Amino acid sequence: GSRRYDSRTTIFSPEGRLYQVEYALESISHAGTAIGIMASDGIVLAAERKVTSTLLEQDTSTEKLYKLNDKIAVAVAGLTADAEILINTARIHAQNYLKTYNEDIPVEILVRRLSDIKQGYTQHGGLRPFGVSFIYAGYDDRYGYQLYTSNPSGNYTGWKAISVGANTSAAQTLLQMDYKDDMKVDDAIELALKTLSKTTDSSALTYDRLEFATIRKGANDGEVYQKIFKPQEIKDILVKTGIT
Amino acid sequence: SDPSSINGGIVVAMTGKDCVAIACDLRLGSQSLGVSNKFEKIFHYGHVFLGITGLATDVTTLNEMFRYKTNLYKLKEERAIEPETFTQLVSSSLYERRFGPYFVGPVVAGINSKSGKPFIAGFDLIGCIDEAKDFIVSGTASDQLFGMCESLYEPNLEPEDLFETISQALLNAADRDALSGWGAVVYIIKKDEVVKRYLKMRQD
Amino acid sequence: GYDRALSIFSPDGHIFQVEYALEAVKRGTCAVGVKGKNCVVLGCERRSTLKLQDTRITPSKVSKIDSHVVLSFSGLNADSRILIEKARVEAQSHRLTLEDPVTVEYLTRYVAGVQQRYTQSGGVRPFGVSTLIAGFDPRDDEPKLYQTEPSGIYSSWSAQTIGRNSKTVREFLEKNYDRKEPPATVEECVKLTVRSLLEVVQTGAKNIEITVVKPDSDIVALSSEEINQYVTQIEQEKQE
Amino acid sequence: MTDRYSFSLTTFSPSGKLGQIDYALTAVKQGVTSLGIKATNGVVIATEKKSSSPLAMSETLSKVSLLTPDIGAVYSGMGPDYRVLVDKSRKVAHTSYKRIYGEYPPTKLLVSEVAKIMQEATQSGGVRPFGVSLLIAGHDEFNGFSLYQVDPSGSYFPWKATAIGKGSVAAKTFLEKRWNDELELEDAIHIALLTLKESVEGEFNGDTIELAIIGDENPDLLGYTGIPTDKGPRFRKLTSQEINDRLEAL
Amino acid sequence: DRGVSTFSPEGRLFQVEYSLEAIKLGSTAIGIATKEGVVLGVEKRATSPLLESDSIEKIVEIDRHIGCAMSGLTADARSMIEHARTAAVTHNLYYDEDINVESLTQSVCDLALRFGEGASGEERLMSRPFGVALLIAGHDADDGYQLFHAEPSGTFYRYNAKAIGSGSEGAQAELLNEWHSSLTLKEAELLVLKILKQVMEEKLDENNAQLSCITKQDGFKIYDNEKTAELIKELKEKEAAE
Amino acid sequence: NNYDGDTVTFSPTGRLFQVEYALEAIKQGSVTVGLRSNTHAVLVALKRNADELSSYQKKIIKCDEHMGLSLAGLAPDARVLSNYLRQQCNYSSLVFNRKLAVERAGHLLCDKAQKNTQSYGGRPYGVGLLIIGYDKSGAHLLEFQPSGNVTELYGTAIGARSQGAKTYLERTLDTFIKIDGNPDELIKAGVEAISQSLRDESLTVDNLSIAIVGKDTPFTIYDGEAVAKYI
Amino acid sequence: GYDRHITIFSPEGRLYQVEYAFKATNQTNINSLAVRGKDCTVVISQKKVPDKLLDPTTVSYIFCISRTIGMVVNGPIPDARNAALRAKAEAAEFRYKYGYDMPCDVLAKRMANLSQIYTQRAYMRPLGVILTFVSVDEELGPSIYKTDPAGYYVGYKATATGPKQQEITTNLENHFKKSKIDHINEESWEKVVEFAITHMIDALGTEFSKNDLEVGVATKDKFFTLSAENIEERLVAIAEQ
Amino acid sequence: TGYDLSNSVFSPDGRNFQVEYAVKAVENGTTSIGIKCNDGVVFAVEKLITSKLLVPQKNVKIQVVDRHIGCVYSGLIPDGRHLVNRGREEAASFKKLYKTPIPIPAFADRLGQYVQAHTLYNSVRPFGVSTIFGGVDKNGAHLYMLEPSGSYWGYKGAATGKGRQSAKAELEKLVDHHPEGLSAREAVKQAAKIIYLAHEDNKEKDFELEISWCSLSETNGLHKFVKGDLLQEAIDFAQKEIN
Repeated sequence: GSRRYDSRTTIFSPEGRLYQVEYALESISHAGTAIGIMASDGIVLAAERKVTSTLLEQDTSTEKLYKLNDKIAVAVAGLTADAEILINTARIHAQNYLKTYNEDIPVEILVRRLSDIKQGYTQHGGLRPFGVSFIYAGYDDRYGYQLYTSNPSGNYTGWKAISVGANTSAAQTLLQMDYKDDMKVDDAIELALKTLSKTTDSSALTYDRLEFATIRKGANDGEVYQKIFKPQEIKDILVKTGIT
Repeated sequence: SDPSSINGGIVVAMTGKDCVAIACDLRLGSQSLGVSNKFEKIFHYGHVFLGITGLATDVTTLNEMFRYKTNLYKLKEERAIEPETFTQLVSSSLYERRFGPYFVGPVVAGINSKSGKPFIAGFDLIGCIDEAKDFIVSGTASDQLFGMCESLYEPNLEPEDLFETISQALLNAADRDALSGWGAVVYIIKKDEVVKRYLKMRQD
Repeated sequence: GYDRALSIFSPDGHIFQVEYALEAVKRGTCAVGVKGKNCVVLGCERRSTLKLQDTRITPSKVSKIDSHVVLSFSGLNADSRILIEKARVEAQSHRLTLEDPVTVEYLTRYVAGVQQRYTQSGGVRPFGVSTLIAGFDPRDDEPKLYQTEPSGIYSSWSAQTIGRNSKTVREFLEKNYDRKEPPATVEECVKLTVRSLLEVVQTGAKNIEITVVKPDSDIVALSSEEINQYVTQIEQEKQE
Repeated sequence: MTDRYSFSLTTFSPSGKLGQIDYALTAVKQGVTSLGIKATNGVVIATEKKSSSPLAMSETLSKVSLLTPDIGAVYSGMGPDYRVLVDKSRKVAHTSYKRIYGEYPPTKLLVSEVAKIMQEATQSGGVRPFGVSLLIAGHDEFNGFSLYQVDPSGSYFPWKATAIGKGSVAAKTFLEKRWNDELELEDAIHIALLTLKESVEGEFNGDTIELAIIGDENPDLLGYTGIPTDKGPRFRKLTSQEINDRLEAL
Repeated sequence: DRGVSTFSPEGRLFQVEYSLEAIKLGSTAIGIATKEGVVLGVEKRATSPLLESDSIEKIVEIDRHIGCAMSGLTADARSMIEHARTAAVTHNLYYDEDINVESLTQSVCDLALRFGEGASGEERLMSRPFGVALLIAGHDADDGYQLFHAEPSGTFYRYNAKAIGSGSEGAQAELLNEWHSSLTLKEAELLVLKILKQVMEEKLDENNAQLSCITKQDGFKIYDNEKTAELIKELKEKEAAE
Repeated sequence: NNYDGDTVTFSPTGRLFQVEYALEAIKQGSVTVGLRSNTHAVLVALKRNADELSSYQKKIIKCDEHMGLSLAGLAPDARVLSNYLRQQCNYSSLVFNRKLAVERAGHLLCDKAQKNTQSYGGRPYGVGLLIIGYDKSGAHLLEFQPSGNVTELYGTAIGARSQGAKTYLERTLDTFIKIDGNPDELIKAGVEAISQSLRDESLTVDNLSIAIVGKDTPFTIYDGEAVAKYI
Repeated sequence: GYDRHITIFSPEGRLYQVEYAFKATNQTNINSLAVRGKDCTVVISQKKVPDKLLDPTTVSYIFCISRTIGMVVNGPIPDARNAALRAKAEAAEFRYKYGYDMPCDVLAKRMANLSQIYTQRAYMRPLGVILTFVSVDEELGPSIYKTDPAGYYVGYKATATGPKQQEITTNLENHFKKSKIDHINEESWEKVVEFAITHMIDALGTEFSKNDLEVGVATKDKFFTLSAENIEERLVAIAEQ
Repeated sequence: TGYDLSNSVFSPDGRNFQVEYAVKAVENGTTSIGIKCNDGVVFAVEKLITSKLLVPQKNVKIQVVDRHIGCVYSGLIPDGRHLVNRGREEAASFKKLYKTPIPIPAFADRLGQYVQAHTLYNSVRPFGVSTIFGGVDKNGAHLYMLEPSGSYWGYKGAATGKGRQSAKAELEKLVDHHPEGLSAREAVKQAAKIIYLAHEDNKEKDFELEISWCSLSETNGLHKFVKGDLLQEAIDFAQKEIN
């Protein structure tokens, strides 16, 4: 009947590799670059927009930096439509954990669940996996500042700075060169843009092609303040570092 | 057994001139025996205030219920929910369990940001909207507040006069009731800031 | 529900989907287990290819299933966090019904079982994971060391290894391990795991992690300084 | 029976493209041109009603639709695929956001729910992606006037003005010259008619052009006059007679 | 790809012929049923020195009066034995007696047809048939000692002696001459042990073979490696006696 | 070919290869022959065994006290269609207190085989049955084919080299149908009938299996030393 | 290339399985016409009984979907029976949920959406029929809505379906550029049956017996078909003139 | 092509190749006919005798549905016996819900929809029979013929199977000679004659005749098998015409 049309996506190849996983990664190297630099007292998230025109509305726009709850944000690299389903079960799962324990969910648990959901899509069901990679940038009280990435495999690991999207080889080479561990949020701001000026496909880096975001311990009391920069604050930070 | 008189409590809310006030007593009983005086009935999401009286366990469930829905709301639309909308939300959530209801009587109070119009609303068990321009009451001594408030109230009080009225209204009705007392908390909501005052009342 | 038969026999008598799962275990990083007089030692290889990682919060390849059972794996890292989860759930389930802790054989058979089922269910591919599960039976001192495979076979070993280039490090163990008389102390057993893992690490001292499980619910991962100490002593033995 | 259509028809190809979705966008480039311009006090969206015969009446057929009382839509591509999407969208505004908040969704939230129907059409088993791109104009009180384009992959972007269809290349470059930020509603309409006159070879009059604005409020369609807390539709579709009037004043 | 229940032009089922090949990769098992009790012996096969040859499980008690030795993909066998052990215990709950070996074996071979695609998902449960064969020995009140060969064809024969696994056809030709009804239980024990010695690639010792029996009185006993070492010593002596 | 993938496909001439292949499976099996008169019905069956130590496989299944069948071909499929007839013989005896008529049992099998080759993901059954039985209207003998067709005959054979015994019975048709009242002679006509198909493997006293049911005879099976009278 | 065996976007953007379905329809050599009167809708359809054994009356292509929506189908007759059974069910279901008689618009839009579902799922072939619903609506007066195996539907002043439609289409275009109205004016509905038949005779080039036509008239309050005598009466009145 | 490998896949011609192959499975079967009498219907079937072993007149291939509809099919006997079996449930749930025996024009649609459903989905085979059914109800006689497309119509007379080219012509002679109406008693004689002539293609193997009829005047609207003296009188008319 319909035996013929099956792609049989989920079987191994003779080498021991999952075909659909290897492709999804290649697809993800076409999406605009995203970079995370973790410092002692905060996290920077800078992502290079894709699609731009003098006729595109930019100020209200939001295509790569999404907020999950109070203290955790992500950056998307890949199919923005596919990701929008994985962002909605992340929020739901977060508040469901707040409903049952009365604590902000630990960063380790909210990562581990979105990787099980990715893994479970290559295990069975014959569906093509999501084409997404996340940079989970989050803060709990247990370990302080954390970074995580996941891949359409499911596998996830922690990083002090990492790149996904285009020129991850080129961007990862620069980042190893300049990273240091005494860094502060304002040095990391400077490094994240310095890496994006060199890897950019643009003839010149410009404020209207950036999505920028910090999570600082800074801000009143002990509480943590997440700040997705306005389009206008990015023009100021871009003259401050003197790239323009 | 009365599913509402197990724990008691009373909540009262008043408008004034560009401000609102919502206040209650802090007792938590299990019929005769008094258990705790730390129990608060008033919670805030964003800048909207919700008082909930009745069966004590459904006060705790229905507070963590509404914190869930409004957090999700605040992440999508990127602004605290307004009081006018939030009132439809309370109502629809209750009626959703029409049969075997939550035994509660929520009260909304806040100031709508866009317009500056102060706003209060009341409820009952199933979930009808009591809309008033005066004052909303709720609880086991709701008969006593209705008569109390109506005599005192004068439309348009300034924020520091409103604080006197809603005190006399709540203090007298608690000592004429056998399920209220042990202090009281009164919030005064203005657009800029919120001022919370604990009351010294009798421990009989 | 998806129904297709992903696992069928081939004219030769093999399921191809099981043979390919084994190849997914060759690429994984090395895991080696050595059992001594009265302890087991699980040593894993870590990548140095990946650098600038945060070593604090990297998910180790040694997980604890219970208070006195450890499981390490080689192969697809994604697939293994499912097996680990079902093992833990099984470990507590069995403490409600029998009113006892799991014997180390009962936790092995149960993981092996979840692997077997997944090679005769329509719509599901096999796991790409071999595990090593070591521990101590409750109310006893002996070391038990078991290996499972993505086919579903399991069996007990004295010392084993899975993961990349496991033939070279198995050949080292086949002439070094004296099976009549276990390695003596705990330290000499750890020395044996570190020696065995240095044959294939292609340079690395901060790429070997050691976790030791002793009887009476003592699991302790060695710090970096303690592992560095055994590597320096082994470099003086070599030189002649 | 044992229907085995669970496996999706879309699979990742060895080149990092999602095959079915690429093709979908070819068929969207064959659809008829449509464009939208966002101004200070409104949006306009317009298209050409292709009448296949003189016997046919394209009056009964519509390429512009009401979704709520304040959110219209227009489209490029496959007729059928459009009509069933407008019916899911009308439904899901009500079941999943209007009952349970008492208010019509804000424009940027409806688009999110519509971007979720596209996703499920390309993820789930046994279906093919939709053959359309929507423009969704709308107004809500906190963000003002807004215009959105939705794709058959699921992605949506907010545009200052834009065109999709056959003459999309020639239309987008003519909009960048004539667009600025001061545009009122009256001037933007006149820039919308000029841009459609390039891409339309045949008839160009009020019986064959469909044009609809999200603009100022109307209390004349309100229908139950005598209540100050309501304000009535912001969407109003211009009739055939109105459209010929802005061609005398060309 | 050729279907799972597709018949070949020869008039067979593809998948069942293949699975018949997978039984000949397993390691050898041999059974000899006499009138004193059945004797099962397997070639265990230590795959390395490190391996603990004492965790190779290829003879399993199913109940007091039913033994079992298995060969093939021992992985697929964990599921057959669970079902048999249950079916045998159920009958003892339901009718308070032991089940004839012939009946228990009907139940094992009912799992082995349930492979396929179904029409709505019935009581199907595999993608492929079983890859393992059992030799089910036992003893029942009516018909003395029996010994069945349960195959993944779905059909069981009752044999007087059978040899399955890698060296089956060589062993089967040597049983065909040597079996008779004279065999006491000592003669039969030693006989299995000797035919295993011809087809085993390694030397015969107590760390790569295992014997067992089922007697009516003592029930089903798996022999300890120390008992077998006495019979290895009896074989060496009597073959060099000539 | 190309059309023999599934049973959902008619070929370009109309044939259903998957159904003609299932037919093949009966030519691999052993011969069995069935004949009947007006008073009694009889099955003579060649039991087949593997090597010497093997015991012979039972080819005769008792279905009830008045009905049974023999199989030829796939022994796992016979036990699935005889289980389904058992349930039907009870279902009649409990709800209508009525010995199930043989004519009806045939049309129930017909219907069950049809639904199983139309479904995608089924498989045709690969087994033939001779179903004998004695009901209210007398004796019957049915031949069941995996196609579905149920045919009522006086005699017939199925299996390997059946043609020898099928011929023999059409010459002797007038003589063995008039053997009324003598169960002993109807069995002897059937033993002869199966010796035409036999080429090698002379009959033994552990090789032959006979069933006889009739007017005055509940369904009985003769095995082992009970068939020394008819050789 | 499995794109000519199921409905997935071709490499080009087409849906070959749907483009094929249109050429399956035009094969019965039946030519259908539907024109509007002032207060009625006339539809005339060719009937072709091939062999004298088939009974004349049971052959038919006009179905009575409700009490006021008749539907003339063009295509192979099993798919028509399938499309007809389902449409009758919806005109009942409508009257049951909302308590008034399903307007024609609404029925045509319901079938359209039902057609779409079959070109979106991979496990049904599209229907092989063109459906033409005709009614005297309650609100909008005379109506015709013609629907396709894509899902497309649209209103019509007058329509023609079949292999030889090109002759009839261009004949109708000529008449409505002369008269400059959207509908045959003539007041009684017998004059509009006369008008329909005369344009069929011209287009196809062939005259009609009474066994070759089957005629259906929708006036407000009833839809009916005309018997062989009521057709004979029109035919003789056209020959007089 | 490849448009034939699976069912319900259109070709460029519009043909549905799987259904066209099904018509070839009908043409392989045995011959059957139906005469629409003036007041009833007559059914006739050619039952090939394959062997002398077959018992005579116990393998009757005419099946009744409810108690006033005769069905007789050609092609694959299993496919049909399942179509009839299903027809019996549809008719019994009509008489359950409206408490009146199902009209014959209605019973025709319900069987068509069930066939037709097996060319929508691509995972169930088309049916390999052509059914000729009918009977008597409140309106009178109806005769229908059903193909594997789902296409059915009324017929003055119908025929399917191998010998259908012969029989369509012979039937036609009896409709031109009697516009008045071939009366019910006369049609039992004629049925046998037509089957005996259409049997000249299959004249290799002897055959057996079986007639049944449903008639308003004769059996009061029921369905019975013509038998004994009346079946024997017909067989004699048929032997007299061919010789």
